Amino acid sequence: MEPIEEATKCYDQMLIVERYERVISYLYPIAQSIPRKHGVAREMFLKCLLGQVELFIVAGKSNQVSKLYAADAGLAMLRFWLRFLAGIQKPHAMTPHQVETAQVLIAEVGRILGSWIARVNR
Amino acid sequence: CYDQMLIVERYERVISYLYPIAQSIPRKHGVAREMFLKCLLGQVELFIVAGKSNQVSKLYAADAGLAMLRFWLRFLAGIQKPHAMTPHQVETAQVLIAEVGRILGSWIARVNRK
Amino acid sequence: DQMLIVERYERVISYLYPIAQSIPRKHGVAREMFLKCLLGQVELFIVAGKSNQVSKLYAADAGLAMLRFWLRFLAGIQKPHAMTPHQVETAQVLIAEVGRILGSWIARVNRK
Amino acid sequence: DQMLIVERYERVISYLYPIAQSIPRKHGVAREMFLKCLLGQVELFIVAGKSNQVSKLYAADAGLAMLRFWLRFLAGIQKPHAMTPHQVETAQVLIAEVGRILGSWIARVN
Amino acid sequence: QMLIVERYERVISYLYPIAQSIPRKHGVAREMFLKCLLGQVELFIVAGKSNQVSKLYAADAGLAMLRFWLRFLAGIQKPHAMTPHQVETAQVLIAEVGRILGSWIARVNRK
Amino acid sequence: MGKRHRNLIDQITTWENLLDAYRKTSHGKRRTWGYLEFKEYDLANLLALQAELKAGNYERGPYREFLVYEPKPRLISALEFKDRLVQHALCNIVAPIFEAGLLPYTYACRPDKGTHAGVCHVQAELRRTRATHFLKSDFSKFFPSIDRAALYAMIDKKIHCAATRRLLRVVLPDEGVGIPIGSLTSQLFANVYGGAVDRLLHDELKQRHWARYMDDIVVLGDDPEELRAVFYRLRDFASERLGLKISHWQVAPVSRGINFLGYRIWPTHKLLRKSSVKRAKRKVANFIKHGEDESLQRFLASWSGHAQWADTHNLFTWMEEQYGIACH
RNA sequence: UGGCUCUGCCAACGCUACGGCUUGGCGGGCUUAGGUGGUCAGCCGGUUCUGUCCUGCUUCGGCGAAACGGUUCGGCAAAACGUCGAUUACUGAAAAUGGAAAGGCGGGGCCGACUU
RNA sequence: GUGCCCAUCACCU
RNA sequence: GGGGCAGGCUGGGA
Repeated sequence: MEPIEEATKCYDQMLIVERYERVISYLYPIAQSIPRKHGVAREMFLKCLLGQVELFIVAGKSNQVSKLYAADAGLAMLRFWLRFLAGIQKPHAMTPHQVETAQVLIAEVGRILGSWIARVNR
Repeated sequence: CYDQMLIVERYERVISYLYPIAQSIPRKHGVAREMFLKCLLGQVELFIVAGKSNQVSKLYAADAGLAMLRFWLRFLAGIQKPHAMTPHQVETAQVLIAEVGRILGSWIARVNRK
Repeated sequence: DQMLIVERYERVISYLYPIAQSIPRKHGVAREMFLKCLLGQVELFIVAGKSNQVSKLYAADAGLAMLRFWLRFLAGIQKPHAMTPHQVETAQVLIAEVGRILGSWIARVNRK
Repeated sequence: DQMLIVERYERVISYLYPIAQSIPRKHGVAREMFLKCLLGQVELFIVAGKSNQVSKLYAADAGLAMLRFWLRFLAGIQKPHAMTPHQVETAQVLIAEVGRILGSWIARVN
Repeated sequence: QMLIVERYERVISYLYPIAQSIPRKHGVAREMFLKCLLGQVELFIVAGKSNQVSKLYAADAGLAMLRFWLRFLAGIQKPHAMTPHQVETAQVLIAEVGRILGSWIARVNRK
Repeated sequence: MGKRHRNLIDQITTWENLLDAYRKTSHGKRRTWGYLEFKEYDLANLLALQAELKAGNYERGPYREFLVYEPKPRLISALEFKDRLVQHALCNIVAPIFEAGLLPYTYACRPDKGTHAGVCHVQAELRRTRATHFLKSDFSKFFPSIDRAALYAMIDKKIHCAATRRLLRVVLPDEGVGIPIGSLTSQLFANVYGGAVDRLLHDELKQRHWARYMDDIVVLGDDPEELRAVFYRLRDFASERLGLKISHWQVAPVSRGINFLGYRIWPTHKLLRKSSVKRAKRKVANFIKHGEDESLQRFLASWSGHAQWADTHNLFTWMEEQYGIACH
């Protein structure tokens, strides 16, 4: 059947997105739980959470390491959003466990991204 | 420019299929919807810019957009709150995006083969 | 020129914006995206008139091509066709006029 | 300097933002886009002054020109009138003031 | 210098409750203020990674844009005005981040 | 059910079953190039795989044959995700119609029966019946001796579907000896194949106190002579019928421990195999002298579960004496 | 999802092209799999230091001998399940992607006891 | 590389 | 002394 082959098949991009889809699969439900108010913060968190996939994907389909650091900056920005939803949002948005849990998932994507950046930098 | 007109016409079928799905996504998944719509309708501009130039990097950014569109299918299938793309709709869309990926793949090879 | 291109694109907006405003509520998000492509393409022309590097001159051409896709989308893919094929003919001739200035503009900058 | 243009462009906002808010929801995208071009052109000036590239001052000039487009567009945007030609006239005067400062800024850099 | 972000997290901690309050009336300004406030982390984060003064001047411009937002939201009228206390007691928080940013920019400029 | 089974490629290629096969094939492989290249257009790849199966045009991708050498050199041949998916699609409809007939005392690659259910059955069936002796056998190269011809006399005594039989004969050609070890289809067929000696223990030979894990076969008894006769009968059968040579075998008294499935299993206690102990010991040690002492806690908690059944404390003390770290 | 390019009401920052718009209320309509491990199929040794057992029967060849998991204990094993019967009978040109059973063997299953 | 069983992690019934 | 089990302690294959 030879699976449909996209052009520019980057494992690091495929692996990092599959692993970052776990961050989304975890953070998106609790992004959606952020109440009516805090909706701009949720919209911006969701554009940082869901929009990080595009950062990874564009980084994979690129011979530019610049796209890979932009993916790292977005993952760093997603780590801020965890600090924001927990420690700045009013009701709570993200419980410290949900934070602790997401910080584990984002660290997995950060570990793949750091190896990805290192592999390309060499 | 045969491939650019062909790739868009074939991507129009992805939009023709996914836009009604993208319009049906409940407001709850509003950001995901608006981002999916900007990824669906915005992939045209990726193809347009790819044809407007000769840089294979622009055709790779078109591949990244198609990959991002395939993520959206996976993502909107996954979201269980309200709900969006049914698994059948991911199946049918991935078939349409595959033909868009097929033409883009032959397009990338044409440019890489001068 | 740089305002000559916008003055002609004003006619595209003056034509397409009432059509974009006719798109029903159901396709509000596509209308918002169409309107940000229609109204936002002025900025693409304007930013190309200031910094005359050909970079944003092709981005303005890509935006015009994206606006031509929106004509196809609004009257081809938008299932309640929110645009009539005639409107996709006069608006394409309005876009073709601003495309002619953009083409001559591309040539004038890439001449030397 | 970025502080002078922003202070003078704050007068454009102080005038246009109530006008921009008065744009009917019908013209909501045009309104929200005009408001993001009104507020948001501050950032163009600020980035141009908090740095120096001349491209940023062209980006600030492009934003000012985009704001002038919005006044011409919102003036007779459709039947739901957004901006009166006098409001356009009055705003264009304030934007001309910030356009003159931007032009002298561009000249002093060049 | 990622004390910048930790110190700016207090600016957000201060300037975010007053943005989740800007009513729908001033919604565009709120969405843009929140994208300027919460999006300034990205400016600092991209500057911490890049260690380029371009990405630091962008972070300085964002803080200046955040200072504009204080001056705009002050003169927004009605019960939804950012109270003049708040504009002062947030320019203090932004000045803290501005002083760390200034030492940042100087540290990079004077290598 | 009632014998036959003559329409299986309809179920094998159902989208609801291929989705199960897709899920099963991806389970744990979601960091591999196979899944990530497949996951891109997964339901479109499932559509061209369904229409390759349902149409009769599935050709199994070539085994990439490496030799893993870890416990002993084994020519482990891996398969593409598309091929591992088709095997999962087969072994979702074909497995439970073989694993149904497997006597209950086979504990390999079956739902609800495993490495542990075996060590508990040997030891339980050691306590009850009060077995005095036991026969433990093992088939030489089991997977590289399964006849792949007499096997397709058991896979063709239950499939009956002229199309599934051909999908099974594209996964595993019905030719010469050698079932690829490292395939889902293979564990089943090997379990099915080894199930022939189960029926020669349980049906013929009337041995009721036994246990087979794939190729390992424990047969508790009472005379070390009846168990030796049972083995001779078992070996003569598995050789003249199945072409499986017996590597090791022993009719020992229940005293020497039944080395079954990583547990030396007496009736009363049940330790671990020293190999598993030493492998984990050196693995913790290598991990130590490589630079990981936080994933070790994850492993230690894991291996503390595999060893909570065994009466261990013959490693946790050792490792507390080598490094001082608090295991338990 | 702080919606609605959506309406009625009433307001009043305001803006009005004087129509309204905006904005605020106020009704109403629209809006189980998973991940990561680990097991085990799946080693061969060598060596004594050890700890602890065992070292007999004998036919004379060899065979030997070294506190519970509900891993529970009874009762059943009719049924269902399994398997052989059987891709048999039987129908039909043909088993052709129809298809038994009498039985036989099981314990997988069942029944209670007690415990989980 | 394969599954079975198990442990943990995530997650709501 | 010889054997059985278990704990080590090491060679290889890793």
